[PDB]
Order: sequence, then C-alpha cells, then structure tokens
Amino acid sequence: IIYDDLSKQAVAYRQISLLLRRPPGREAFPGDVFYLHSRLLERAARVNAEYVEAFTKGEVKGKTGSLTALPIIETQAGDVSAFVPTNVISITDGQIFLETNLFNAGIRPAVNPGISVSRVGGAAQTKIMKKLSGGIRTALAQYRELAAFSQFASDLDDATRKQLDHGQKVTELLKQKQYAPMSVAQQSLVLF
Amino acid sequence: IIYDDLSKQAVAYRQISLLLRRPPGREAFPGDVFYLHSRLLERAARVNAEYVEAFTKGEVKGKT
Amino acid sequence: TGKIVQVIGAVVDVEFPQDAVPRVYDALEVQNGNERLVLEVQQQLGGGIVRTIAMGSSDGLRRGLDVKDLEHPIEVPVGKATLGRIMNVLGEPVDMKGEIGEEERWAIHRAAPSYEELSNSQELLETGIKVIDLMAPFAKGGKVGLFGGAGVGKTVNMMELIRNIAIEHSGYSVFAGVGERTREGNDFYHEMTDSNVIDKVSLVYGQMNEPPGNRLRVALTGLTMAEKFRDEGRDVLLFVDNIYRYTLAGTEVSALLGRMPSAVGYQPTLAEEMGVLQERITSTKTGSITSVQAVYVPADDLTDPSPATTFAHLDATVVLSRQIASLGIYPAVDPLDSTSRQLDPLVVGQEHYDTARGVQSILQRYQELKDIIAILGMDELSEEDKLVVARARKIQRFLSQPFFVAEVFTGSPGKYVSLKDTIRGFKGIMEGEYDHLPEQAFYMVGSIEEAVEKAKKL
Amino acid sequence: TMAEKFRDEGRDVLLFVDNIYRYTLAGTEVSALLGRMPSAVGYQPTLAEEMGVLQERITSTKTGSITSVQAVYVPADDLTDPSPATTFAHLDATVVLSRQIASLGIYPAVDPLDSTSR
Amino acid sequence: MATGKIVQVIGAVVDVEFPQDAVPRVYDALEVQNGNERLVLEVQQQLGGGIVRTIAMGSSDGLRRGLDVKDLEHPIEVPVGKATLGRIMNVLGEPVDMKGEIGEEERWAIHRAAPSYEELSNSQELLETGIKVIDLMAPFAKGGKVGLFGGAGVGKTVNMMELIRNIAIEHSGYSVFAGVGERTREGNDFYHEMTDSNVIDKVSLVYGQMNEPPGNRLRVALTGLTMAEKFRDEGRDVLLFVDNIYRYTLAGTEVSALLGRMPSAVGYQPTLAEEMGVLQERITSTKTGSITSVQAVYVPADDLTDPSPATTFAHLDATVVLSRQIASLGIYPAVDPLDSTSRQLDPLVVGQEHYDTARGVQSILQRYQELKDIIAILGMDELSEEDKLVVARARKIQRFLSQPFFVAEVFTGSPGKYVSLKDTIRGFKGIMEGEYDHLPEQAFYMVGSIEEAVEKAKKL
Amino acid sequence: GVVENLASEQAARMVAMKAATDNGGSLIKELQLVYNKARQASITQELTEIVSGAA
Ligand SMILES: Nc1ncnc2c1ncn2[C@@H]1O[C@H](COP(=O)(O)OP(=O)(O)O)[C@@H](O)[C@H]1O
Ligand SMILES: Nc1ncnc2c1ncn2[C@@H]1O[C@H](COP(=O)(O)OP(=O)(O)O)[C@@H](O)[C@H]1O
Ligand SMILES: [Mg+2]
Repeated sequence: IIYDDLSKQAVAYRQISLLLRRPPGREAFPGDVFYLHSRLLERAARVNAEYVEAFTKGEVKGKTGSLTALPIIETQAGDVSAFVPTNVISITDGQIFLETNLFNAGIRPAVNPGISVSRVGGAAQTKIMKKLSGGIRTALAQYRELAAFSQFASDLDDATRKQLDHGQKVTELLKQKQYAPMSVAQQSLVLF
Repeated sequence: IIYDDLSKQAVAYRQISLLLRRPPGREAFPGDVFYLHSRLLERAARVNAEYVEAFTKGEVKGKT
Repeated sequence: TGKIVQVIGAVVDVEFPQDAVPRVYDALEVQNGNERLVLEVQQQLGGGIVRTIAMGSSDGLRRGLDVKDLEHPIEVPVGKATLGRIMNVLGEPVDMKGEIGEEERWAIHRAAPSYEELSNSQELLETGIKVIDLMAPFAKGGKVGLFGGAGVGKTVNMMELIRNIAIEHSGYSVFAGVGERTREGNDFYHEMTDSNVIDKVSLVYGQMNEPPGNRLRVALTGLTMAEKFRDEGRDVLLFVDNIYRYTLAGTEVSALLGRMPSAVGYQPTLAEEMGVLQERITSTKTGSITSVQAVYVPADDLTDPSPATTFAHLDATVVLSRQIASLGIYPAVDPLDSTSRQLDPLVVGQEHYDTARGVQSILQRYQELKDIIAILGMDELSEEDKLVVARARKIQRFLSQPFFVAEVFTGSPGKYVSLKDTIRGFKGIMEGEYDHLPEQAFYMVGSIEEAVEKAKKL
Repeated sequence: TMAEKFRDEGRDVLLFVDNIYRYTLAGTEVSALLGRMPSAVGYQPTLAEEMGVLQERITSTKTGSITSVQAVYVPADDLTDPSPATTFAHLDATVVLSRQIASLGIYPAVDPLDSTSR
Repeated sequence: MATGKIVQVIGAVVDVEFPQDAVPRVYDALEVQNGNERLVLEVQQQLGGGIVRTIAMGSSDGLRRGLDVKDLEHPIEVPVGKATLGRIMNVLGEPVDMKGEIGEEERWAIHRAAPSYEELSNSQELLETGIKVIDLMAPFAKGGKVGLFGGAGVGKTVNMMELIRNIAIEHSGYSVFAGVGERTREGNDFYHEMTDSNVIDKVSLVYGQMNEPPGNRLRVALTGLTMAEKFRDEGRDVLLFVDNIYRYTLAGTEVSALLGRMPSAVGYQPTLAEEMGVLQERITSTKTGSITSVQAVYVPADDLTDPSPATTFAHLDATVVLSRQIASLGIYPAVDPLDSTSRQLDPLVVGQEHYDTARGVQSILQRYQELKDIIAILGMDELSEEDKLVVARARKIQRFLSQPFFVAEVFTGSPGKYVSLKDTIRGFKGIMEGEYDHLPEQAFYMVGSIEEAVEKAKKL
Repeated sequence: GVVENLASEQAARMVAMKAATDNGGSLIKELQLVYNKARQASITQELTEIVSGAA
C-alpha cells in the first residue's frame, strides 16, 4: 500500500480539528495527530501462519500474510523538525531521503545514502544482494568522509585519490532512468 | 501627495488591531495589512475627461 | 423579511424567521443609503441567524435594516454575449456600454468535473520564450503558474504569453483580474481594443480597491465564464492575474467568521478553499481550458503555506526570483526550480530532454562552487571547474531575452525564438563550440546567430 | 512498579526503558488533549516534573538497587531540544552512537571520544 | 472618604469596584491601607460595571479583598523645583534618602501632553558640552536626544558627571538623573562619586531600580521627566539622564503582559512605539527653555533590528559609543571617533569648516586603522613615506582627543579644562593642515587647547 | 630563478589569504542579518501560536 502525502491527510485532519474548536497544538496541529498516523501505520504487519488459520477458520494453512506501507511525506525546505515529519519519522521502520541538490545535479533517483536507513537491513535481501551491498556501503562511506577534499582534489595523495575516484564511480553507477526496473540478477551483476 | 511613513501607519494599525484581539499573521501584522495600503494608494489615479465631466455635473469640459 | 443584527467589518449577521432561513451561498439584498448591497451567506448559525459577506462597501449599514432574501445564488451573465465586455463580480457591466444581452445566467458555485470526464493531452504548446519552453515546456490544455515575489516580472511574462499564444489562437479567451491594479486593467483593455482583438476576450475585474468579498468571488465569476465556453465544445484560454489574492481575501474574512487561526494566521480551510477552485479549471473530453496563473509568494518565502499548497495544482511551474532580476537578467526565471510534467524523453524527444538536463547540471555545479568562489576567490578553482563557471555564466546570460511588451522599458525590439532554434544554441554553448566569445555577447539576444553577430561589436 | 517490587525483596534488578523520547511525546500529547497552555517547543509545561517523577524512583536504596539503561532518540541530532536537554540532568553516563561509525562496519558503533561517565 | 473596595488581586494587578457614577478616570491614583502602611494604585483601564483595573506602585502582598480604597482625584503628583536638587526620590516623589522632607511648594502631575506644534523653538542651536571629542565628532543639538552605547569599565559614570558639572557651571542649567531599572550598587556608588565631587548640589536624583515592582520601573522615567519640565519652565537649559531606556521598554512589556494584552512584534507590547513616543516627545527645546537628554541604550542580542533598538533610534539625534580599546591605549574620554555619529554634522546646520574638519579627521583615522594592520603584519618600514606621515599625524590627532576633566583630577592630578568649540576646530585644522608637525605626539596628550600643546612641547 | 619564484609564491599566498580573511569577515555581516531575522520570526510565531491558541 502506498499512502500519497500523509502530509495532506494531516492537513485535512487539522482543518477538521480547528473547525470543531479542539485545543490547538504546535503549528495549530491537534494533539492526537501522532495517534492518527500511528494507528494507521501499525496495520502494515506480517502475520504468522497461525493467525491466518484462525482468521480464515482453517481454510488457508501454513501461509503468512503481509502488508507493506510506503507513506510519503513532504518537507518544506528540508526541515525534518516539523510536527508531521518528526512523528512519521519516529513511527516508521526506515527512511528514504530524497534531496533536491542531488536531483538537480543529475543523480536520479536522488536518494541520500548517508542519511537514509532501513532498520530491517540485510534480513530483507537475497543473499547475493546482501553479500554485494556490504562493499557499496563502505565505498560510499569512505567517499562521504573524503568528499570535503573533492574541491582540492589536485593536492591529494594518490592513495586517497583512488578512494575518491572509486566513490565517484559507484555514485555514478546508482543513477537510473524512470520506468526502467532491474531484475535482481541485473542489479547483482552491476554491483559485482 | 506624500505619505511620510506608510511603515508607521502599518504599526499604528497593528496596534489598533491587536488591542481588539484580532488574530495576527506574519510579523504579528493583521490579515488586512495589505488592504490597508491598497485602498489608500489605489486612489492616486488619473481620470479621463468623461469622469471629470460627470462628477462635476458638466462644469468642467475636456480636462483630466 | 430579515433584520441585520451585527456589522463587523465586511461580515454581516442577519436574523430571519425560523421557517425561512436562507440556504448557504444564497444571496441577500439590503439598501445601504442610496445604493443596493448584495450579501452572500456563508454560515447558518443557530436560531435563524445567518452570517454573510458583503459584496460592497460595508460602511453606512445600521443595525435593524430590512434585508430581502433572493432565493438563488449569485448568478452571472454567461456565453457569447459576454464577449469583449468588462464585468463585476456580480456580473454587472462595468464599462459604460449598455446591458449584456445574455440568454443564460449561471451560478458561480459549481462542482468540479467528474474524474470520468477528464482528458489528458501531450500536445506541446510553443511560446516565443527561450527559458520557459526549454526548462518548463507546457502543453495545450494544461495549467501553468508563474511564482515570484513582488516586482520580478510575473505580470510582464503573462502579457508576453498572451501576446504569443492568445492572438495566434482561434478560440475565445477569458481574463480574470483578481486583486491587482486598476491601472493595468485599463492598460490591457485599451491595448486589446486598439488591435481589434477585444471581441475575442471576456474580462472580469475585482481589482485591489474593492472590499474583500469582491476579490473573494471574482475568480469564481471568471471560471464560470470559462467553463461555459469549455462545455460549448470550444477550447479556451484562461488568464488569472493573481490567484494569491483569492486566498488573501479568505484570510482577511476568516477570523470574523469565527474560525480559529492556523499555521501563519491563515484560515483553517486554506487547502480546501484553494482546491475547490482549481479543480474546476481543467480540460475535459468535451473541451479544453489552457490556463496561465500568476502566483504571488509573500516576502519571497517559497515555503509560506499559500504557495506551498498551490504548487501541487499546476503542471508547469515557473519560479521567478529577485536575485536574478537584480542582475538585469529578464525574464528572471530560476532554471533550478522551474519544472514541467511535460519534460520527459517520450514527450519532448531525447535531444530536448538531454539539453535541458545538461543545463540544469551545469548551473547546479556552478551553484555548488559559489561559496568557495566567495571566500577564496576564483583563482583557486581547478582548470576543469573554471570552464564550468564560464559556461555556466554564458548560459545564465543566454536565458535572457527581449520581449515585445518590454520595449517600453529597454527600447530594444523584442524577439521570438523557436524551440528548434534554442535547443541548438544551448547544445552549442554546452558542447563548447562558442567557448571563445565574451559573456556580454549573450545578454538580451534572440538566437545564437545574434550573439555571434553581437560579439563583433563587443 | 515491577522493578520496585523486586527491589523491595533485596534484589538488584536492572530496568530497561526503550525510549525516553517517546515518553516525552506521550506526555506532550496527553497535555495537549487536556488543554493546558503549551511551553517552549510545544512541550507540556510539566515536562521536567514528569521526567523527575520517573527518574527519581530509580535509585539504589539500602535494601536493594535498581540500575537503569535508557535509550534516548536525539531528534535531528540537535542534542538541545527540551527532551534530551532535560534528560541529561539525571543520567550518570552517556554512550553516544554514530551512524558514521556504524556505516564503516564496526558495531557496537559507540563513539569512544564522545562517550563519558561520571 | 473612601468609596471603593478591592475585588481582585493577581500578582501586581488589583481590581477595585466603585459606585457607578464615581468611577475614577484613567491614570488617576488610588490608595489603600496595606496593613500599617498606605499603598498607591494607578488606574490602567476601566472595565464595565464600575470596576477599574489598576497596577500597584508597591508590593501587593497582604492585600485582602474588600479593603476600602480612597480615590485621589488626580494622577500621581511629585514635588518639583529648586527644592529637589541633591535629593533622592522614588517614583512617588518620596525622599528615599534619610535627610528628611523635601521642602517644595508646588507639585505637578506626571502625565502630561507634549508641547504643542507652535510652542517649539523656531531655531536650531547647539550645546557646547566642553568635551573635544563630542563637540567635534558628535555635536549635541539643544533639546535633542543622545544615545550612549558604551559598555562597562569605560567611564560612562564619569562622562555623565563631567556633563553635569559643565552644564551647571559653564551654563546656568540643572540636571535630572532618572534611574530606570538598574543595579542598586551602581546607584549607591554613583551617589557617592557625585557627593565627593561637589556636583551633587547640581543634580536631582530619582531612582527606581531592579528590585521594584513593574509599576515603579515604568513610571520613574516620567517622574524624572516631569521634574525636568519644571526646571524648563523657569527658562533654563536642562539635561536629563536616563539610566537605561531599554529597561523602560521592558517594564512596559511586563505591565502589558500583566494586563493580558495580545503580544506583538518579537515579544513586545503592542503599544511599543507609542509608549516610547509619549516619553521622547516631551524632551524638546521650547520657546522658553530646553531639555537635552543623554540616554544609555542597551541593544538586545547584539541586534540593531530588534524592535526596541529600532524604535529607540527613531528618536536619537546623536550617538556616542565608548570603546574599551581607546581606553586601553590610555585616552580618556574613551569615545570612538569612527562609530560616534550625529545627524547635526551637516554643513547646512554646523557650517562647512566644522563639517569638513570632522570628516577630515575621520578619514585620517580610518586610513590609519589599516595602515597599522599593514604595519602589524609586514613591519613598519614596509610602508610608503606618504603613509608614514599619515601615521605620524594620526597618532597626534588620536592623542589630542583626550581631555582632562574637572571630575578626573582625583585620578590625573592635572587641572580640568573646558575647551570651547572654536578651539577644537582650530587645533584639528592645524594638526591636519600640516602645522605643528615639529613637536612630539606626547605634547598633545591630555593637554586641552592646542595653544597648550605648544606650551607642553616647549618644556618637553 | 627558483628562489625568486619561491619568494613570489609566499608574497602571493599572503595577499590571497588577506583577501580571503576580509571576504569571510564581510560574509559574517550577512549571515548575522539572516540569523537575526530568523530569530525574530521564530519568537513571533511561537508566542502567537500560544496566545491565539489559548481560548
Ligand atoms: N523582459 C523584460 N525586460 C525589461 N524589464 C522587464 C522585463 N520583464 C520584467 N521587467 C521588469 O519587471 C518589473 C516588474 O514589473 P511587473 O512584472 O509588473 O511586477 P510584478 O511581478 O508585481 O507583476 C518592471 O518594472 C520591468 O522593468
Ligand atoms: N577622564 C578620566 N580620567 C582618568 N580616569 C578615568 C577617566 N574616565 C574614566 N577613568 C577610569 O576608568 C575607570 C572606569 O570606572 P567607572 O566609570 O566606574 O566604570 P563605568 O564607567 O563602566 O561605570 C575608572 O576607574 C577611572 O579610573
Ligand atoms: Mg504584477
């Protein structure tokens, strides 16, 4: 399930609250907006096979059910410190951060690898991708640590110039066109 | 006509508005702080000769 | 059959018999001195009271006056008869000609077209403007918005678009002036009437002098005239001079209507007031409306709730900026913020798309260096990054263009640049084939030819 | 309460609180619902008093002892908004974890130069 | 006979209910017996139903409900005139020093209207303070406002004492010092620093300090001002010192919050500009006399845009900023010639010779300020010879801006000097026109006129 | 020639760093105006939210 702009649902609920004259909060949002998004997002769950059997009254045996949520939030000017983003960032199991500087510089998709997290991590990857992505993480980590010098690249020793030039290349490798999905074999091949 | 400070008119209107408990907006100025200056400055106009005739009951012809 | 019981600013409260209370959005009538004042009810308070907004000067109203309940909403002349004439928010003729010989009148409050009826169009529309139709091309039947602060060119750009697409266009056109200068309305009316195109344009004008209710409903009054031509099977052009005033008028009245303020003093119903309008200005299977909307952003803050909630309602968004206009670079479009739904390889071709994305990349790379250039000077930049800066500046200047409606300011004659002719010039500047030419060769020229020609004179 | 019951038997329990930040958010929500006038950054007025009512029962008495380990999310890494700002007054040690270290692969990801203890 | 009764008490805000036709008018004073001592309440608002809302000019603890309130039919009235010189008084004009009663004969209300349009002086004079730096780089208009943006440890109190002395001696004017909202320690040691320099008989002190309820800190400035106005009506030229106008703003903010009025620009009262204006618009030069004012200003958060400094600077004519540096070099007074400003420095008001002399010395010093950095980094002899002359003249000018005060004799031992304006203009034209290049810079230091710098160089 | 080029290198780095110090100084005086503007806006928005939320 994909919730497009839970940050417009928050605005509709703010309107409803302010018209019923309920006590306003921060940015005029009501108090129970965290309880509005929380009991929505805690429905996206994976259920064990015994719950599915009990629910379907024995019609379906030995199969787990699952529902995945991808709520979308819009931040004004990159301010993660607003009432709605600071709640949904705390409710969810991860955060994909899309940045406008990367989008403008040609890096599409524009995910920020260093500020995005998935708390499930390697458990949700095929073992080939779990094996291969470990080196991408560290390549981009060292590249983000050295990036400051990219403006003084000529001064650097060649022992780090190689790390910086490998980081730039793995960064250029993660760019991808729209409506062009890769099967897991192709992603693993390219990351290898 | 010269309005010596339409910045101090805005401040005096902000005072009068806040003393009446009217919800303020940006920089604590009221909502209609634009309308305040709008209905004022929109009077500085140039009018065609027909307006001058109709207004002055025909005493003044052709001038603007 | 009703009495006034309160007069707070622009809002009036009226008491009716319990069994005759008007409905929401019905129109009432009073006698304010010699004149007749039309009220539009907004709320049904309890006990027969009803709270309304005055479509006129509220001064002179006593308590206890007798108001008459007209049993229909506000209704405006509509159709072919309203063509080439100026009208109030109330549909009354405001030029000194006679009556509007209308055959039909429509209520200005209407439901948006059903999702089933919508239509989508990839047919590109071409304008004589380099930056607009390189960075943010827009298509027939789509929404366009010019975002900018105060005094940056978002009215001059709209008049240029009127010139370039509206005169070369068959169908009728509708121009709604919402809360802008009466001077500009007079100037536009006379420019039209002097070129005999007035008989294709319908004008509605609730300019900045008028009380909040006129500015509040004039936009709807214009959309109705537009919807009519749309449903007749035609295709229409709808120009709205400043849609920000439509919500500013709502903010001015909200607190008097007894509604708790919201984010920055805005009405609690900002997003719904804005959607309920912009959802009915659309093209459909039975006709299409092509609309250009100027959108003022207060205090140049592109994150204020009013522009932030408007961004979502437009297909092509052009963002003007003061930091460019202060460089003399007109139009002051900000190429790193303008976008269009129509900028896809499929829609505009691989060559156009690639040139646009290359320009964006170069300008952004130049932005990233602007602080190191500020602190350490330009001589510290690598030779590769000193080429990027010079090409970025050449591109900055080549996006400038002279307009036919701006001859009054600069004296230079305007230019009309075809798309084929501009993607070529930018491919050239980027690829380097013009990398030996002084920057000022690119300031205010139509096509790359004119720049290589201007370089001979320095 | 469960930890205090175990303490009163003479045991040395260890109490784990999975996030102080959400304890403060629950306090903020509950306070906004009751209509109390808000404080510095929307936080209830009684923020520091709720934090003290919690933290002042975790102590080693002469009969037993309750130790505590408490996770505390720092929103936007600012360390200065009232929740971590008000929790520091009670802690006896602070272990700071950095995502940069974790990304280089070395879990537990503790920063040794910013960690401290009284 | 008392007629009202206290009905509410909330902090410093007290509500009393009168008979329906005896409601006091705004700013009228009331009094109550707060136990064994009376307490004065000032009316701020009239609510409906005979209820009136007041602020207590004293600690409100101990007030019951239902206490009788007597309605004085006039605003707060204070003693004025010659009798108040050398005394110390609080907001209500009560002798706060222990030397007994004030022997005045006449009492004025503190709430008053500014001089009408056709009372103001139809001229524009200047005030000869007697200090070289001020008279040259930041002249005072007679009846204008002067901000004093110096910090601490720079001599603000001794500058104030020198102005008091000179304006009492070399003119025939008195002075009034209003202590709005500052430390008691400074008030006591100012009282002493003045009593041991014989200027105490030339100044009238009124003190409302940080340890006072908000009403006192609010109205003390009006008390000082309404004594200065009595001195004006006698035809004198008067000088009024305010210890901190920023605290006069903040006391009004506190009071406005107490009354529950909606906040405004950045936390301030909605009536900020009017509260500041109705004060600053009473110190002007009238056809009979004039009140000049020297006001210490404190800028919050180092921001000259904050509403309080922005509202104050609308009224200041001059501005003298004291500098720790200029003191460190040993030059006293410690005024900074490059940051001190005055809107009296125009040829059309001060004349062309004074204007261009001041602009000269300004350009000389502001070049020297960077030639000295070039020296600091590259060493002296890297300079050009033209620049060495610039440095050699700038050092002399910089020394000549010192002066010995009659008040500073107890530190310098040298007798104090009062330098007329003509003499400062002559000295600086000479030093800048290339005259006196033949005598050493220490011949100018702490001298006085240039005709004394020549004599000091003679014997050196 | 090598030694003279070295002395010129030092004399050029000196003026470059002087200009960079002056440009940083002239940039603080802009960042602080932006900072004060944001401080005032935050105070105003918070205090207005509280007051106009109550009652
Ligand atoms: N192409 C252009 N050439 C010259 N000046 C221009 C051009 N476009 C805009 N301007 C300038 O833009 C200024 C602002 O005008 P306008 O667009 O009406 O402001 P606003 O954005 O409020 O409508 C004009 O005075 C004009 O000089
Ligand atoms: N004209 C002067 N002559 C000699 N010394 C002075 C003069 N002005 C100030 N000083 C010295 O500067 C010091 C600052 O003292 P003070 O005026 O009490 O501080 P502040 O002015 O900050 O209250 C004094 O100790 C005094 O000795
Ligand atoms: Mg315009």
